[PDB]
Amino acid sequence: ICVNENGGCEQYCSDHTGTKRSCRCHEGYSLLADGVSCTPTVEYPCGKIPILEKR
Amino acid sequence: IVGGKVCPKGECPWQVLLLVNGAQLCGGTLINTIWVVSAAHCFDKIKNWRNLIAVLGEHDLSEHDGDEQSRRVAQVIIPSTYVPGTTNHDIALLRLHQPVVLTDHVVPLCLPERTFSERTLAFVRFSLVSGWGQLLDRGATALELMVLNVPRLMTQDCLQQSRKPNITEYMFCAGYSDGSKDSCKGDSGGPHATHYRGTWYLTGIVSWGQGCATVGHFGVYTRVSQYIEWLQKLMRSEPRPGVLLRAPFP
Ligand SMILES: CN1Cc2cc(ccc2S(=O)(=O)C2CC2)NC(=O)CCc2cccc(c2)[C@@H](Nc2ccc3c(N)nccc3c2)C1=O
Ligand SMILES: [Ca+2]
Repeated sequence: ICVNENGGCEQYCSDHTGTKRSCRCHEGYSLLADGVSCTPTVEYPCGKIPILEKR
Repeated sequence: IVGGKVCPKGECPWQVLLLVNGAQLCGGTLINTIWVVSAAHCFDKIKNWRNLIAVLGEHDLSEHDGDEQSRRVAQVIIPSTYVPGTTNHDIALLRLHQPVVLTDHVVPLCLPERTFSERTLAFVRFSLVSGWGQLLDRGATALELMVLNVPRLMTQDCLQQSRKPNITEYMFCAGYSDGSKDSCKGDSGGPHATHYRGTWYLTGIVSWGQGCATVGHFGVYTRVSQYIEWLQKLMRSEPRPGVLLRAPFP
């Protein structure tokens, strides 16, 4: 599932025994209840540009 | 950087400037508060290991605006497979003596997982390359941080599209063969950053090429995805005496 369109994950994807898939997030992010989206948990998460985010 | 534009101050917040005895050496990429990824070849000529400085939050080299943060480089970790003066395995992992403070102007770039980088990031066509390198082949280096959008090529395609070393599985080509746009030697070690679903990731390192923006030649970048496990294991390790460390690769 992870091979195709990142398994629908915003960030990381892990395949499980069968049709199961778990999305995961880099440190400084948490996975939303949709099971795919990553939301920052810290003030300066990696790979985000504050002057653009605050705009 | 040839044929790019000034990176608006704070829009490249993971960019690192490496200095040796106060002189411009190379670029780098901040990946968390204490670790910087650069190119192994940046350190081939270093004798003064204690005069190596990393600057974060840099933009304009002519003025100090208060957003700059300087740190001594405590350790430079290079793969055992890298041979000085050659192109393969061109990566270095730098431990800062004290962490940088994250601010609107100092933010790490995400180091991705290998699977995500190989099966998704490797297929994002364009990525940004940046640095204070040459603005022209045989020309002056930039006073303001420059950025350039470059397309990635499959190695078979790079080899076919190039005029007149090998492009290994530890490298990838990106850029243009028409001599208009490229990263240069002074950008060495700098990031090749890829955007995916609202977040930027580290996919390449400014590594090598011919002249700068030479017709018939693309820029060659270290393929960071091959080093994820190697980097993660070193980031979990205790510091060792002496600045330079050669670490087994794989
Ligand atoms: C020529 N230098 C300086 C250098 C080089 C090597 C070692 C030390 C130095 S140092 O000055 O101490 C360094 C800066 C602190 N090692 C070797 O010669 C082998 C790898 C290599 C082959 C060709 C060209 C490069 C590197 C240049 N780098 C680049 C990087 C990207 C390029 C691009 N994208 N297009 C064209 C030419 C691009 C050129 C280089 O660093
Ligand atoms: Ca400055």
